[PDB]
Amino acid sequence: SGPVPSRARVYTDVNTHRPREYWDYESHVVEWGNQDDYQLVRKLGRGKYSEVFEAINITNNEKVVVKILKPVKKKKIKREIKILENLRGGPNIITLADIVKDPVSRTPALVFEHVNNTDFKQLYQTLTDYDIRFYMYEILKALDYCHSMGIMHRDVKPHNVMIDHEHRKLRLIDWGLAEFYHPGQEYNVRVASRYFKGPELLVDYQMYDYSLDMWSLGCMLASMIFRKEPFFHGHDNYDQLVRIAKVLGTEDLYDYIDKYNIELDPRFNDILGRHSRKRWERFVHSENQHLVSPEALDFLDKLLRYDHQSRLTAREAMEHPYFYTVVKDQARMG
Ligand SMILES: Nc1ncnc2c1ncn2[C@@H]1O[C@H](COP(=O)(O)OP(=O)(O)NP(=O)(O)O)[C@@H](O)[C@H]1O
Ligand SMILES: [Mg+2]
Ligand SMILES: [Mg+2]
Repeated sequence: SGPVPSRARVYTDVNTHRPREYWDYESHVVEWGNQDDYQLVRKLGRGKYSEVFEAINITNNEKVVVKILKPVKKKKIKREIKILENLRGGPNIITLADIVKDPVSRTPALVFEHVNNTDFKQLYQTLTDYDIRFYMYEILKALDYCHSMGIMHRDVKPHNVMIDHEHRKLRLIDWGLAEFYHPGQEYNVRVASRYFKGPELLVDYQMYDYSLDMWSLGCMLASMIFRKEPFFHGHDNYDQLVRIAKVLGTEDLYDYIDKYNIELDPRFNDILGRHSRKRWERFVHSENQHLVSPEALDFLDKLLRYDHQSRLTAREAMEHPYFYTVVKDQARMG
């Protein structure tokens, strides 16, 4: 028994049909900006390989964000930078504004546009139905774009989407788990926040593709419209799968594993239990129903599918009726 291989059903050969230089972020030598253009104002936080600061560009007094990076692999730094430069100018993609190295210690930093994003509280109490379609659409543009440019984000979640609500401004950020898609390649399933990990990662199927981001996006949509964050709340990776099977049900779980000849850690077998597929309706209540509509559920239903080959692509999703009034507004004359 070997597992059945898989390929992206869209954008499969984007990197195949581009010069090596496009995807070979190791060959890339780096051209460095000037670290003395930037003053740190305040630490915004520490992640696994970095700390992020709010800063000011001193030559022009603009706020920027500076992500200072570990002695990490030089590979990780170069990957993020290459992906960042390849995608710059793309819609709702965060602009890498500059790259700087401390010339003595040689420790790298990335300098990003600043986004004055609304507190992930306060949005919660004010987003309307129209707001969600709109922002879901803007996310889809970024995700179609990067997918078309051969890149999986691999860390789609609400904290990696910056929204400046007073400006109706959205940016997809943290490109540090992001990677080039090459068909047939096996990837690390250690990616994405737990709550946004697709089933393919939870069953340790390594040949996955852009569809992963559409799962994570689905989880986001669910949490926005049901106002439950996160929507699937497992307490570890094992328990994450179970949270999924509890809603989508075990029958399609096992048909999925069956189809790819996947075979599970036997422990999973005892804790998975047996679960009916639930109706989306079950999660709709008085407090969330103004954000719910049948097109919203039909839309969500087509994101949250066990089978990665079955999920809506980014561009199909932008085609869905759910976005009718959004696209209608965005025939923009300018
Ligand atoms: N462009 C930006 N504008 C404003 N705030 C930002 C920006 N980028 C990051 N932040 C803040 O800093 C946090 C972390 O940014 P991120 O790029 O995800 O760091 P990371 O450590 O690489 N990711 P993770 O590994 O998930 O912790 C965000 O949740 C924001 O509060
Ligand atoms: Mg992040
Ligand atoms: Mg990260």
